Amino acid sequence: MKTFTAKPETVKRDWYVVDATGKTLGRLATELARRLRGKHKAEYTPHVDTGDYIIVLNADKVAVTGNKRTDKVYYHHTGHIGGIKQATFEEMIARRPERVIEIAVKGMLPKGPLGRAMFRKLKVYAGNEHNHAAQQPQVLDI
Amino acid sequence: MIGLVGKKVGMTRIFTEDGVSIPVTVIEVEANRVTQVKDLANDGYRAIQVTTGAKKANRVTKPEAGHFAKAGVEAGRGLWEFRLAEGEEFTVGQSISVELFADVKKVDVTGTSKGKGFAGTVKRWNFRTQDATHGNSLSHRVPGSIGQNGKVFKGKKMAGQMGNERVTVQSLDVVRVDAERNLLLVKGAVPGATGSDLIVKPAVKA
Amino acid sequence: XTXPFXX
RNA sequence: CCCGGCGAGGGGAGUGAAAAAGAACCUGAAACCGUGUACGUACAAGCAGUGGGAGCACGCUUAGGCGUGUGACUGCGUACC
RNA sequence: GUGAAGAGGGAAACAACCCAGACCGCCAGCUAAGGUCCCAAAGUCAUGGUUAAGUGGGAAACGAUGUGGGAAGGCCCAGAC
RNA sequence: GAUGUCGGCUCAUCACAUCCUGGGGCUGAAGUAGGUCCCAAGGGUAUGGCUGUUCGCCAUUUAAAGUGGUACGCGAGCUGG
RNA sequence: GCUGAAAGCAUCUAAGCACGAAACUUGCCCCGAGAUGAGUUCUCCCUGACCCUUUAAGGGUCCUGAAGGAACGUUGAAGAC
Ligand SMILES: C=CC[C@@H]1/C=C/C(=O)NC/C=C/C(C)=C/[C@@H](O)C[C@@H](F)Cc2nc(co2)C(=O)N2CCC[C@@H]2C(=O)O[C@@H]1C(C)C
Repeated sequence: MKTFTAKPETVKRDWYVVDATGKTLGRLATELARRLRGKHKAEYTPHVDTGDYIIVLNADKVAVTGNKRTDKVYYHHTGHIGGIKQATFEEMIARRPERVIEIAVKGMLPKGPLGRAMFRKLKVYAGNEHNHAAQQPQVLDI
Repeated sequence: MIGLVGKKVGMTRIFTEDGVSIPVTVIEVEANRVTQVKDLANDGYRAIQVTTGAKKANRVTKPEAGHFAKAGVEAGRGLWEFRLAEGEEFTVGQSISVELFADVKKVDVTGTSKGKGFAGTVKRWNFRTQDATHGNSLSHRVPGSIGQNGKVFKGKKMAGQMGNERVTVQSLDVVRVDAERNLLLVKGAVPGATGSDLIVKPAVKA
Repeated sequence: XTXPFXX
């Protein structure tokens, strides 16, 4: 018979909460994408979103090795001739620390309507507070 | 601190005692009234909401009627906002006069510029006109090249709408303040045509 | 033939 | 007989085996242009398909869970001579 | 020797390089090159070491108490440097 | 079985091996004024005479009158010496 | 540059700490919630009767039609439309 394939109309999606303080950037976000994609579920399906919502707190306390806190550059363009603007790891945390994890995931996820839908299941907060407890979230020691 | 809303009445000449002519841009700053006083507990920034002028009864909308009736203040001709510098306090229904600019000596006016409509590169970007004779073929007041040997870079200076946009002139010397007439004599020229509404705020550039 | 097109 | 400009062009009646033969006439393909219905489609990037495949609609089905059409999302994929 | 006249897998993409010679079909498995955190199928695997430069992931003469390791030597409780 | 060539005009744009302005080290830097080297590309960066000229010489200025890439930038934008 | 070991001294550095340019981030000005992550505040308007039906975010009928908008018109120091 045809191999099992998940259906997004009747698939379950759970909620979880995380604290990245002290965690390494890549070794941490690597596990995020693995979960928002559904590779940790038995009903895994590449063309379906079988992932679990996540709420990571304390994004302004990630851990990094070497001088990446100063040497790691975050280039990007605006669509102009000068365009190119650079920002070190420190300049981002102080101004917008959420984008650090939001960007690391963007590079670990597929490129398409699906990979962008996984991101939507990702919620980051620079502090330790949130207004998502109404969803009955759970803990995750990753 | 905060500014005010007025009308551009025109320009005239002011003769001093030494025989000097100071250009001025008279402004009819009618008595302003506050409509809302917002804080951080609800909105998230210390500012106010001020209107002025008047409006017809059977022409203003009901939504705004309650918005103005809430503060017991007669309707105006519009609505504006001013941020507070951590040391300003006001209350709804409070009327503000032109005397607020009594001891400032400088302001930065703001208003919409005149409407030139579809303009060319010369009228707009001060482009250099090509030769009018000596071979020119239908290319007198044209731009010329717009690139290289394969896309036109963004922001390329081209023809288009010129004017009818927000414009802010800075550091204009004040000359006189007549509260009896609700006027303000600002030195120099300001954007907008006669009758247009314009903002007047103290100068931050000193 | 005459130089540039088609002088 | 009727609409219409005592028009063109049409609609009934009528002839005839045929008017879905109106002489712009046997048969009447395709490109091309349209009306109607089902499905899909306005956060989505590239030879426009292929493999897999959710959902929707209809017909089956003695509910048999198959087939037809649509094809969200997804891997690979740069026409022919 | 391959290509031309040879697809397939890998080298990010890349006729000539590496692996390997497509009769057709299956939603069976073991392997080669090459790889095994994520995009992206498979070890955040095991032991003992090295590097701190993101070197790795572009490069010489030449310079340098970088750093680990290896065999000696000179001078050292006659007091050395 | 067509990729139109110098220069000028116009409109520009990036690189930094910096012309000026900015920040410094040594100076056979007294001072003023220079020389040399380092960091720095934010903005700015001559007009005319002769010549088709780019270039170059000359005159007079300027804080300085930068070096180069862009089909020796730019003819479906002009010119055609 | 201060302090200061490694290396009894010395050293701007390895840990720590203080200066430092028209670059970069800011502050000045304009666009700006299609920021599909599609935001936030205030105020205003609608408080029907049933049927049937794959009984559902279902369909249809009668009554009801506000807030407001648009259209039209007279026009603009707004404007190609
Ligand atoms: C008496 C007439 C002069 C005569 C012209 C011959 C001729 O047949 N010209 C027609 C032009 C064809 C073009 C522009 C074809 C493009 O598709 C490809 C070219 F762009 C490539 C290219 N051309 C050149 C250099 O590179 C090149 O040298 N020329 C192009 C313009 C004329 C010139 C030339 O060939 O001149 C000759 C001189 C020398 C005797």
